Parts: sequence; structure tokens; C-alpha cells
Amino acid sequence: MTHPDPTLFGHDPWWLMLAKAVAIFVFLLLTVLSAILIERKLLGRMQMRFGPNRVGPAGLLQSLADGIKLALKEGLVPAGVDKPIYLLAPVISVIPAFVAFSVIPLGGAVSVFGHRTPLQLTDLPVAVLFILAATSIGVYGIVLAGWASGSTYPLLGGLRSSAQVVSYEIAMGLSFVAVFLYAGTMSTSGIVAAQDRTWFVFLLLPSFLVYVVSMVGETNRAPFDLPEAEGELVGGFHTEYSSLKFAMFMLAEYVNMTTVSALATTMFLGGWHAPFPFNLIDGANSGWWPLLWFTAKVWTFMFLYFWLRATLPRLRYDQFMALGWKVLIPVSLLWIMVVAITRSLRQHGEGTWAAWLLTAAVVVVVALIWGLATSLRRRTVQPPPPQSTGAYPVP
Amino acid sequence: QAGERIVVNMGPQHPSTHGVLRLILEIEGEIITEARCGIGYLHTGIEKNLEYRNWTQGVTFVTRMDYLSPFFNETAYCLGVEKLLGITDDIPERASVIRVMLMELNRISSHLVALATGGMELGAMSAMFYGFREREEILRVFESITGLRMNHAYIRPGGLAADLPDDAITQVRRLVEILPKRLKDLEDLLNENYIWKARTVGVGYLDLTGCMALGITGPILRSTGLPHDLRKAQPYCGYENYEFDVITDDRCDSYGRYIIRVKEMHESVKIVEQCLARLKPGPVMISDKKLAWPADLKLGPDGLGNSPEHIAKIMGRSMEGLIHHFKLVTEGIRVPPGQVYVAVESPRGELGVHMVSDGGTRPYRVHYRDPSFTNLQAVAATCEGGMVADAIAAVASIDPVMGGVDR
Amino acid sequence: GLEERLPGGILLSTVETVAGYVRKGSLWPATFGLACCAIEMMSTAGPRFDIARFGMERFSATPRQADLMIVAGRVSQKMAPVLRQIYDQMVEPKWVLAMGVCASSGGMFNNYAVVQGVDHVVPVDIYLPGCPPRPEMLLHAILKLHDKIQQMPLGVNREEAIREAEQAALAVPPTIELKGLLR
Amino acid sequence: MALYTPILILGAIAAVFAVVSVGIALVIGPRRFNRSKLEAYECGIDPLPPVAAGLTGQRIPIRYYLIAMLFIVFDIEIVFLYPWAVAFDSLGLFAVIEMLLFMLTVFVAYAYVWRRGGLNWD
Amino acid sequence: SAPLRILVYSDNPRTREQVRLALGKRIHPELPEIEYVDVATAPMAISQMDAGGFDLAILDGEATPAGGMGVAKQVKDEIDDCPPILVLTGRADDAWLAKWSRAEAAVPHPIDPIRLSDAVVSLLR
Amino acid sequence: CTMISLAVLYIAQDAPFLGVVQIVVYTGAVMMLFLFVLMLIGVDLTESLVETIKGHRIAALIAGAGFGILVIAGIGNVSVAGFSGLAAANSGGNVEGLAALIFTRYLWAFELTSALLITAALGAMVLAHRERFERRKTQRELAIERFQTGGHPTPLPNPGVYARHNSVDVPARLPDGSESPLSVSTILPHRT
Amino acid sequence: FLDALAGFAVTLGSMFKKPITEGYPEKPGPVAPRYHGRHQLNRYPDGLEKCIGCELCAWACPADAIYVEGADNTADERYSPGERYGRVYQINYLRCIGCGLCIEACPTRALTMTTEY
Ligand SMILES: CC(C)=CCC/C(C)=C\CC/C(C)=C/CC/C(C)=C\CC/C(C)=C/CC/C(C)=C/CC/C(C)=C/CC/C(C)=C/CC/C(C)=C\CC1=C(C)C(=O)c2ccccc2C1=O
Ligand code: SF4
Ligand code: SF4
Ligand code: SF4
Repeated sequence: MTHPDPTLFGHDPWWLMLAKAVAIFVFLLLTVLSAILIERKLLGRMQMRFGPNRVGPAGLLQSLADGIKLALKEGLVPAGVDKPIYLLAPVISVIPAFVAFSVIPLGGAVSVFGHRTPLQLTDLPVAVLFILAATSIGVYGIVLAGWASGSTYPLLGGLRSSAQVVSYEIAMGLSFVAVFLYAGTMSTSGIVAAQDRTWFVFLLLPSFLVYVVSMVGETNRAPFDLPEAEGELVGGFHTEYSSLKFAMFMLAEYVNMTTVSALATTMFLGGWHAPFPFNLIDGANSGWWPLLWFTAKVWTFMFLYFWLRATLPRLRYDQFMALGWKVLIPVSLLWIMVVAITRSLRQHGEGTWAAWLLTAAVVVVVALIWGLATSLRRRTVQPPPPQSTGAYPVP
Repeated sequence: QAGERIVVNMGPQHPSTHGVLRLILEIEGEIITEARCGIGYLHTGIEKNLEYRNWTQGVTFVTRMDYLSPFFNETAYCLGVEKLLGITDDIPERASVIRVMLMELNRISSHLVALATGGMELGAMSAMFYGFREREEILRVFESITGLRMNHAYIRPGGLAADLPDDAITQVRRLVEILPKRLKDLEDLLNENYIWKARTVGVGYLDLTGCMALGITGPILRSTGLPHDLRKAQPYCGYENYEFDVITDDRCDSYGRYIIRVKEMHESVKIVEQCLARLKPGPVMISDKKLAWPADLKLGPDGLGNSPEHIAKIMGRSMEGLIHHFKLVTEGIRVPPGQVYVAVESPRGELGVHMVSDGGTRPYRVHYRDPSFTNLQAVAATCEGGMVADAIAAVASIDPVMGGVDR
Repeated sequence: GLEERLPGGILLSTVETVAGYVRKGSLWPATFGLACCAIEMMSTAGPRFDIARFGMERFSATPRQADLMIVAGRVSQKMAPVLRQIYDQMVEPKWVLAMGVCASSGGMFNNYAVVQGVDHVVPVDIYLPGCPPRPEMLLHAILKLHDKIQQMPLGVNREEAIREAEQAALAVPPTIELKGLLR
Repeated sequence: MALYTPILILGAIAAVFAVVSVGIALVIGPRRFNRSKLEAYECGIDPLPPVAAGLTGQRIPIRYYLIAMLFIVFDIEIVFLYPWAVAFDSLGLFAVIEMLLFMLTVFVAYAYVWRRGGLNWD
Repeated sequence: SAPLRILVYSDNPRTREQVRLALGKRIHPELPEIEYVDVATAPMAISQMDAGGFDLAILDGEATPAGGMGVAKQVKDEIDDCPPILVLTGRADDAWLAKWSRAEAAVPHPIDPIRLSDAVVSLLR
Repeated sequence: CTMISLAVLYIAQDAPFLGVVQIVVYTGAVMMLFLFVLMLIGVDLTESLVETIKGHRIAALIAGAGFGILVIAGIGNVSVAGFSGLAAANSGGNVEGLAALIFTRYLWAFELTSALLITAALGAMVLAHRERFERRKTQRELAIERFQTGGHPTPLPNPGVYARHNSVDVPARLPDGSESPLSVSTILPHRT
Repeated sequence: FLDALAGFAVTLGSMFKKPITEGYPEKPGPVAPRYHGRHQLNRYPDGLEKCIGCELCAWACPADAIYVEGADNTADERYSPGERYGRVYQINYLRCIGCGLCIEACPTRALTMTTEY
């Protein structure tokens, strides 16, 4: 009915909600370590390698080993940096990353120590927009890390991060709109409940795709990867950073990856609801199994991240911004109008018009996007004229 | 004005600058307003050090510049030495066929490295791994033939260091069979990829006029549509006997050069198949004992070393054979005084060699017009006006190998 | 570092062994290939081998995140200042692997243009022969460096080890004086 | 305060972890003063004399400043959709038409920007 | 009155012996007495110069595990108010790097006793 | 920091949506302002803040203090006259109540915000969007001029590399021993 | 056109293929039989050293990576057949480039190059 459900949220005793906060923090820590290791290994497999195989049993300690090594390595504070902001930028990047995850639904209501509590730290009337706000705050960490380093390459990385935001943030904001329309609420729990009938990925596929592209942009991951751009800016923003400051930048990147993957799961993949092969099982959506389903879907998104990194080259940040503003923003804005008109029509009984309009709109959008990708980006060019230097006779 | 311009060292230590290339870029925002190249961070004095080693020792030196095209360096050197000796017509047909086969496999390997490093510089992380997988197949073949993975000294003045091992032909056939299939994987990652094309197409444009003015050659020149290839014009090593098409494109940009390299790998595979067909048993070294490298390497339980038959001939039976072995190994042949220029089509363009002999046992003067050195003059044209990201793609398209640049 | 202020005993020994195990893994090389040996590092990373199996896949582009500087190439005169700058801009602990004969001793290029060994400008921890060293040789040298790192002391143990190594090194005669069996 | 004190607790945990991590970075591991180590990274080249720093790179132009400006207005405008979206069912047809008109106005502005080259530089 | 303390760094004990032989207890009777601190390892030399109290450091550019020029650059980048550095160069073409090391003076191998003594006097004066 | 703090205060004052929107939009806007600070003012320029208008600093401080004091005095005590809990209005959802008000009571202002957006876009395009006559030459265009860079000092000579000096500021040495003017970009001050 | 996504097939397919990495050091890969590994001084079947100390190997080395000194095979102490043997034989492997000219030079097959590396 009303989300967040008042009978379920806000009733946690201090000790229980502290325990849930600690459990969520540890879960994010373990998930970041697992992502670090599992990426390396999956990239290896995609490249027919093994990846970390020797540090610990089956290389399981590789990620933790790297973290401790960064801890044990000298903490550099270069001269010429803006020492206050230079030292704060890692914290500004990390804190919002973790805070955003607070409103992620990992599961339904569960009874622990005699208290029925939701399997999530909390939920808000504006939870999804709160996640967006926290992620937006996080980017200041990247930008200020680049700027405060007082060096050319970090500065270019920070500027690229600002361009990143300009490209993707409006896209995410618009992508949320269809989900809000269909769920009628911005609370994550309410969205998951609304996805009970069918997952919004099927109903809101354009919004899902736009959000996926825009979150891959948000996490500074390939194929966007612009703020770092190893091949162009050496280390990008995190150049001039070493030890746990660089480690915290990477930790923030991976926690943001987890946050956006979980948010995608919440809005579009029915959150923690069991998938079809298991949905028929009794109690699959009850107890602690929802945690398993939510983890599985989050990790499918992580697999998508790693797959994109392995397969795609990295765009020029101007090209990414062109994608965001000439494709993502227009597509999402048109899709919002299409969804609104369709829902209003069916609410008024004009179902046939609604279906026809939806199909025609998607067809037109896929035609026009193809035109942009092939006609606007024409695969033809003009010839060239001669000049002072004598030139051979062309074939 | 000045206040809005940074000047940044793309610097030697940078992933896309092959560690020893210094692109000094003046950038307004992120557009490359101006470009300069600090070169010589990888200078080695190979050209001078050659002067203090006999012939057939300078092979080991020259193979170590443009180290991604070792066989091309060696072939240019040996073609020059033979031309000064006047024995270019005396090289055994088998030796010429093997030289062509090795140069073409080397072209495939060098293009693989170029594509791998370019893709990695452009974020195509898996491109490097797939390219190096194919390159590792080729390097297995090279190691079997020559015993070295790199900087081979296998091609020697007057022929080859040693004949192919029995299994080398089968390995090269297996390459001719599997290599296009594996290259299909790398091509799929890049050829038609939207991001790859967007990242390379229209980037680093350089018209035919620019190529002529700067003396550019190789894939850069042939991306302008000019089908100039030293293998067809001014043939060498018997390239005239092979049916292959000179790959060329009309885009004049980075993507055109990339496609030219991709297609050149297939053309090289075709040429290697032709070499395998043409390959016949016979000597791999000139018959003239006064010049022929006397060594006869063979394997045994002890390892690789002079064959027991040669040992018996020189230490037990032939006094003249012993004298010839001793002299040709120690001080080597003495090349008649002269001055020659010999060019080959290395993967990056015309690899030229100006070589001067003063009649002695050592090269009086050996200079390599390495195509990378001249091609790097195109960086100012291909980077100025574009973004730093476009500069990375343009430089990768030039595909410089700083070993050949500095020498 | 507070890890150095820790007093000797089981605590410092355990800190040393944990640090050694941690640092031998995740020994990120610097993206600093030179000459032809760099192609062999890339091959070592290539699929046929896998540098990643040792936790060394991340070739830190910036010297800040790099732990191991595999020089891996011939250092020209003009490049020595750049190489030293890169080494300095890495942060402790630092290790240098002189991959190839050129990096280790100048190799075949005994002339003006080459520095005749990386150690002329930065401390070298392992010398690796080969021209180039095949990737298995590079992995062997890297594992030898791992063994060296594992035994690396800390704090008071570091000071005592430095003093003992000094006492030992002061006595070794130079190679020029090892005239064994020379006529 | 309910529904937020969990966010506050998690934020406190994260802030403590981050500040402790920075402190660990600074106080754990060896420290060795070195002028070359501390100076800026310039791909190995000597950094440009900071004494003459105030002559270049003082101001960094951005080639997408126009898109940067439009971003502010569009970001602040689209947020009108969220209350509209959540209350969509409760509002009714008149509100749908109102929002369609508003989005058509936004589309007119956006199309004016796009077709006149406002989105081309970067 | 203070005995000038000189740091002699070289993996080769014979180079240290030659340095300590060209220089004596007194470079000249007008100069103070000289005390020599032999160091064979770069870490030990760095630790010694960290403790300070040195008037001159003689670093062998030919040192095996860590050449003298690298140590000179390191000490001038790491020790504040470090003593003047004299570098022994293994060849003429090393002179350029000797400049890069910023060593106050360079003396080629083989160490000419008089040239070394004169350079040391010039640096101490 | 101030915008985020005000957002938190809004959240505390039973305005969750307003606070979150504050965080989002002002994060974006302040990032854009930071970009424009870099573009127009400087990356790390330290402004003097010395009063350039004689006696203006003291007068401005006095005026600000007086205005603030008078505003606070006028406000006085207001909540003493009753402070209704917002829970009645937020019942049924804060965002839903905001939507009901915006699209019923204030739909006119909501629509006019579109006019504000259009005017902002038009102003940005008219005043800031440089037209064809000032379009920077493309690399393709810059690569053809006569022979673009090419024939013109090909790539300009690299900056000189000396022992103890290899920055881009250093000038290269001509055979006569003089510094090559082309070796160092004109923007840099000749030094090093 | 699905062709533009062909790369995704390549990486995904290669996920399910067995990795092609050689298992060095535990399971080192096979080097070529002709590989130029460590030099080795061989003996005759009776145990005498083959190296006659002719210094041809050192002569031909382009990197001066071999130092050899000969000595007489006195009847009281003979190490190789003939009247000369290699008393001192050193290879500076930090100068060796593995070119293999030494083994080509050796007139007795005393010097070979094993596959050990
Ligand atoms: C902080 C704290 C204590 C918290 C408590 C909890 C805790 C302990 C941990 C929490 C989690 C944390 C923080 C974990 C720590 C780890 C962490 C944060 C992340 C770091 C790890 C990480 C990011 C891993 C994944 C990154 C990744 C996928 C890396 C792989 C990159 C790859 C594929 C690199 C290979 C590139 C390559 C082949 C390099 C060779 C290039 C070189 C060196 C040669 C140079 C060179 C080149 C490049 C030419 O182009 C060239 C061309 C022609 C001739 C010559 C050359 C030439 O010389
Ligand atoms: S050791 Fe050999 S392969 Fe390595 S850089 Fe030197 S010459 Fe090139
Ligand atoms: S060439 Fe052979 S026989 Fe002569 S010294 Fe060398 S190893 Fe001994
Ligand atoms: S392999 Fe070549 S360089 Fe090495 S010792 Fe033998 S002949 Fe000399």
C-alpha cells in the first residue's frame, strides 16, 4: 500500500539496526573483494588466461593481498597538491558510495532475534533518488582528486569525470521516471513490490537500457572508463595517489558498481524476487533465499561489467557525451512521454491505441537511432587536393 | 592565449608512447594545439657499434633495431652485404624462399604487436591478449626454426644460419591453416566494432601529399590509396615470383591503416602458403666456400652445436676446411670496397639500409633508414587539432617501434 | 611507518612474514617497457603465459601504484634521468628487476650511448640474463624476487640486516681479483 | 528520525572506515622524503618549473561549456517528472496533458539547441 | 679542529683503498684531519648520510648493486644540507651522467691520486 | 558543502524529496560552476580579495551586518505562535502531496518554468555558442594547410634535453651554441 | 547488424574454452629443441674435456661474453686431447645475447647450447 511500509521500517532496535548496518558494510567489503578477484579471473578466462591462481588457495587471497599491500605501501602526499582536498577526495568518494547502498533491498521481511525486520538497512519515500544523490556526491571525490593533485594528468582526469557526469546523470534521472510511473513510488521496497507481477525489464526495456548505459558511465567503467583512461592519461585522476588512498578510489569505484547493479536489480529485475526456474518453488521468495536471488542478479550485472571491459575499447569522452545527449537523453525523454500516453490510454480503455502507439514509437526510435549511428556518422568522406610537394599518380 | 594552454609531456614513461617516445603536446583544453617529439631516449649506438664487429656479427646488431621486424632488418642487412659482394644472384633458391616466408610471418607478427598495443592504448584490453596469442603461435614457429623467440640472427650474408628443422615445415603449414581462423577473433573484436571505428575512423588524417612531403611509407602511405610496396616495385628476395595483392585503402586515417594491417596479415598468410608450395630441398647457403658461413649446427643429446660431421671434416681430414672455418668464423668475410643502398618493405614501410665497406672485414658504415623514424614526422600533422585521445589513436596508427627510430 | 616502530619478537616476525607474503603477491609492475625486452614482458602477460597468475597483471601506469620497476630494455644515456625519475616517483617499498642483458649490464651494446647497466642509476634487486629473456626466464626472475621479498626484514630487523649485509659486503674481494687458474 | 538513523549509522561506519584508511595510508608503510618522489608526475620528465607556473595552464577551457550550462537547466527541469511520475495514477488526465505540454516545451528547447549545433563541440 | 668525515662508497674494496690512499689523514697540512667511513652497500650509505655529520661523500659510479651516480642523485634529493658529492666515473662518456647526478665533482677511473686530492680540496675549500 | 547541508536540513524538516533533489541538482550545478571556475578564473589562482573600491569593504560589511540584524529582529519569535506538525500533509506521501500541489494549485508556475528553461537555453546559445566563423579547424583541415605542419618545421624541434634539465621549458641548442627559438613553445617564458 | 557485436561472442566463447596458458613453473611449457639456452662445455665419452681452449667461441662472440684462456695438456695433468685445453672459461651471462655464434664457432663441439634457460 504505502511504501516504505511503516509496520516494517523504523521499528528496528538500536542494536538490530546497528547490526544490519555492520552486516551491510561487511557484505559490501566482501563483494568488493570478490569483484576484484572474480573480474581478474573472468577477464583471464575471456582472454584464455587463468588470472590470479597462486596467491592463496586458487588465488582467493589475491584481492585481499592487494588491499593489504596498498595498506603496507608508503602513503604519498606530493608537494604542490592541495593537501586538504587532496586528502579528503578519497573520503568524499568512499563515504557516499557506502551510504547509497543503505536503501538497497537485499530481501523481504525476515525474523531475526524475535524481530520482524526487512532484509535491508532502511528504505525512504525517495530511496531511489537518494541513491542517485549519493552517487552524485561521490563524483566530487573523483573530480577533486584530479584537481587537487596539482598535476596535468590528474587535472585532465577530473575534467573528464565532470564531462562524465554531464553525460550520464540526466540519463539516469530520466530512466528512473518510467520505473516511478509503473511503481507509483520512489521507495525501493515499493518498486520491488510493484515488480511482483512482472519484472520492469520487460515492460520498461528502453528505460532499462538507458539506465544500464548510464550507470556503466557513472561507475567510470569501460567502455567509458574516461576519468582513468590508462592509455591516454596514465592513471587519470588517481595519478599522484598511492597506498590506501588509491585503494579507496578503487573501492569506491567497485562499491558504486555494486550499488548501481543492485539498483538495476531493484527497479528492473524484480529486486530479490526469485527467477522463473526457482519462482515455482515454495518459499523461494521467503526466508533468506531472496538474499541469494538478489546476489545472483547483482552478480549478473557485475558479469556484464566485466564482459564490457573485456570486449569494448574506450570511447572519447566527447563521444560519450554525444551519446548521452544525442541518444540517451532524447530516447529516455521520448520514452517517458510514450509510457505516460500508453498508461493513460489503457487507464481510459483505449488499449488498441496504446499498443499501436507503443509499437510504432519503438520502431521509429530504433530506426532513428540507427540513422544517427550510420547516417549522421556517415561512412563516407571527400577526396583531397594536391599541394606544393609533388605527389605520385594515384591508382 | 598562453593562459589557456597547457604543455604536457606525453613523455617516455607513458603506456601509449612505447616507454621511450616523448610526445610534447601543447593542448588548449584537451585539443592538441601543437606537437613535438623528443626522440633518442632509446638510442643505442648500434650503427657505430656495428663498425667494430665483422660481418655476420652485425646481423646480431641490426636485428635488435626495429626488434618487431627482426627478419626484415636481417634481410635488409644480408641483401646489402650480398649486393656489395655481388652474390645476390648466387643465393640458393631455398634460402630466398625461406627468407620470404620468414619476412612474411614476421610481418604478421609485427602487425599483431601493432594491433595489440594500439587496441590496449585505445582500451581494447582483450585485443592485446588475442593478438599475442596469435603472435605466440608465430613465435613458436620462429623459435623452432631459429632457436630464438626474438632478435633472431638466423638470416646470414649468403643464406641462412641453418636449414629448417624437419618439423618446421609442418608447423608452418599448421600456421597457414589456423592463423586466419585465430585472426578472425581479433578482427571481430575490432574490425566492425562501432566503438573501434568511432575511435579510429577519421582520426590522424594524412593525405597522400603529406605522406610524400614527409617521406612516409608503409601502411600510412598505402592508407592514402597509393599501392606503393617495395615488394612489387623494386622486388627483392624473389618476391616477383609470388602472387599477392598490395593492400591499400583510401581513408587516409587511423582506421584505414588498421584495416591495411589486418588485410596485410591475410596477404602474408597467402604468401607463406605460396612459399610452402615453392619450398624445395637444397642448400640454404651460397656454395662459395670463400664466403659461405662454415658452421653446420646440429642437435644431439649434449645440445645444439657444430655437427660431428663438420667437426670430423675440419679437425681430422681437411686442412683447407679447417682454415676456412677458422677464418670465416673469426674475422669473417671481407667485403669488396663499395657503397650500396638496399631497401625492403618492412611492416612499417621502406626499411632502407645504406651500407659502406672499405674492403675490410668490418662494415665501414651501416645506416638504417628505419621507416618508424620518418613516420614519426607525421605525428605533428596527425595529432595537431585533435584531442589527446585522438592523438593516442593517431600515434598507435603510425605504429612506431622506437628501436628502429633511435637505433 | 608504525610497522617499523613495532618491537621485535613474535609480533614483528609475524608482521614481517605477513608483509612479505602480501607484497610478493600483487607485485604490480610499472608500465615501463624499453627496447625489445618490453615485447617479452607483454608476451609474459599474453595468454600463453600468464603474469596474472602471480597477481602481477596490473601494470601500474603511474609510478605511484607500481611496486616493481621491470626496466626490461636498454637504457640509453638520455633515458637514464627519466628512468631515475620514474624510480623515485614510485613509493616505498620499491624493487627493480633488470630484465635482459642490456638492462643488467649494457649487454651487447658496450658503447657511449648505453648506460652499461641499470644499476648505474637505480638499485637493482635481481639481474635477469637473456636477449631478450624468454617469458619463463622472466617468471623465474620474478619468483626469485618474490623469495627475496618474503624474507625482507622490517624495523629493527631491517637495521640489523643492513648492518650485517654491510659487514659482509665490505670484505668480498672484487671480481677482478678472482684470478683462479688464470695463467 | 526513523528510516534515517540507519543511514546515519552506515554513514558513520563509512566515514570512520575512510578516515582510518587515510590515516593508515599515512602512518603505515615506509616513509622516505625525496624531492623527486614528491614533485608532480610528468611521465618521467622534470616537472615544468613551478616558479614559472603562473604562465601556462592557469585556466583550462572546456569545449562543452554550452552543454555544461544546458545541463544545469535540464537537470533542474526533469526533476519535475518524479513527483508527476509517482502521483501519475492519482492525478489524472489533466496532469498528463500538462506534463506532455511541459515536455514538448522542453523538447522544443532541446531541438533548438541540437539543430543549431549546440551539442557539437564536445 | 673537527676531523672532516668523508664517506667512501664502493662495492670494490680496492677503489676504497685507492680513495683512502690518495687522500690521507690530512689532504694538506693547512686542512683539518680526515676520517673515512667505508660503506659497501647503498642502503648503508643512505643510512649513514641520513645520520649526517659528513663533509664529503665519494661515490663510486661503478658500484655493482647500486651505482654511485644513482646514490648521488638520491642523496641530493633526500638529505637536506647534504655534503658535496664526488663521483668516480668508469668511463669518459659517463661524464654526462656525472653532471646529471649533480655531483659537485667527477673523477674518472682509474683514480688519479692527485686529481682526486685536488678535487676534494676544491670541494672542502 | 552548504547546499548538501541545506539538503540535510530539508530532510530533517520533513521535506525528503526537496532535500534529495537539492543534493542531486546542486551537486551537478556546483560541478558545472567548478568547471567554469577552471575555465574563466583559474585552476589554482589565489585571489587577493583586497578592497579595490576605497572604503567599500567596511561599508559592505556594515551593510550586511545591519541587514542581517534587522532581518533577525523582524523575524523575532514566530514558532511560539504555534507550530503545526507536517505529518498531516506528508501523510499519503510527501512526493504525492507535492505533485498534487504542483499540478493543481501551481500548474501555471510549473509551465512557466519551461519558459525559464527555454530562455536559459536561448541565452546560452546566443551569447556563448560560437558560430561557423569561429569554428576551430579540424585535424583534417589542419592537416592539409598548404602541407599543414609538414613542410613547415615538420614536427617543431623538441625542447633541449640537458643533464639536470629536460623540461619542456628548456630550449634546444643550435650548432652555433645559441638556443633554438622554435624548440620551446612561445607560450612558455624562456627559462630553464 | 549483429556483426558490430561479434566481439562479445569472441570473449564469451573463449570463456568456455580451456585456458591456453602454460603452467610454468610447476608445469613448464615445451621449449623448441633448437632453443638457444645455456652454453655447456661437453666431455668426450672417456671424460676428457672437449674444449681445447682455441678461443674461437670467444673470438666470434659479438658481445665479448666469453673469456677463455688456454693451457698446455701436460702429461702429468691432461684435461683434453691434443696439446691445449681451456684452463679458464667464463661466460658473462649479463653480456651473452644468446646469438649462438659461439657454438657455430667451436671447432670441437665442446660448446653446445642446452635447452635449459
Ligand atoms: C583499505 C583497507 C585496508 C580496507 C579493509 C578491507 C580490505 C583489506 C580491502 C577492501 C577492498 C580493497 C580496497 C582492495 C584492494 C585492491 C583494489 C582496491 C584494487 C586494485 C586491483 C585491481 C584494480 C585489479 C584489476 C585491474 C586489472 C584488470 C588489471 C589488468 C591490466 C592489464 C591487463 C595489464 C597488462 C598491460 C600490459 C600487457 C603491459 C605491458 C606494457 C609495457 C610494460 C611495456 C611498454 C611498451 C608499450 C606499452 C608499447 O606500446 C610498446 C610497443 C612496441 C614496442 C615496445 C613497447 C613498450 O615498451
Ligand atoms: S637485452 Fe636484448 S632484447 Fe632486451 S633490450 Fe637489450 S638487446 Fe633488446
Ligand atoms: S671454441 Fe670450443 S674448443 Fe675453442 S675454446 Fe671455445 S669451447 Fe673450447
Ligand atoms: S650466445 Fe652469442 S653472445 Fe652469448 S656467449 Fe654464445 S656467442 Fe657469445
